[PDB]
Amino acid sequence: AVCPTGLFSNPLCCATNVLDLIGVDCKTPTIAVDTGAIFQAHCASKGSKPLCCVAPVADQALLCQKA
Amino acid sequence: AVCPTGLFSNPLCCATNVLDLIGVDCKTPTIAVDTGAIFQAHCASKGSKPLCCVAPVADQALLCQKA
Ligand SMILES: CCCCCCCS[C@@H]1O[C@H](CO)[C@@H](O)[C@H](O)[C@H]1O
Repeated sequence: AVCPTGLFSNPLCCATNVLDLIGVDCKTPTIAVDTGAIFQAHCASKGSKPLCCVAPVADQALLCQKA
Repeated sequence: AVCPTGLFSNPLCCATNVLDLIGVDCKTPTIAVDTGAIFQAHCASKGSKPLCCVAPVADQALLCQKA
């Protein structure tokens, strides 16, 4: 997968990050993200970072880890 | 690598985990853990899980993410 299983299992595209534990301005991908390269490329095309977060939906500030 | 870069970049072998945010009874690897398979096997040989943690030191309870 592109994220580990467990709490931090949801791939999101986030505008930025804080201390590799929080994602800021996070949105769900608009494609299936089958590989890490594709996840990174998809988010990058929107200016965002590919993070693995605790929720599968968009929000302004989330617990997220680096992919 | 076996851990992302950033704050949670330190591979440790931890006896257990809590909420994919805490590693419990963590120790540094005693061999080089240069691939995910080697990391997993090494930690498993001590009954432990391969976690990516915020410090490169043995510690009983610290911030760690799933690899
Ligand atoms: C938002 C929390 C960010 C976590 C940073 C962990 C860096 S690891 C460890 O953390 C100790 C506190 O538990 C600090 O006293 C010590 O200086 C630091 O090296």
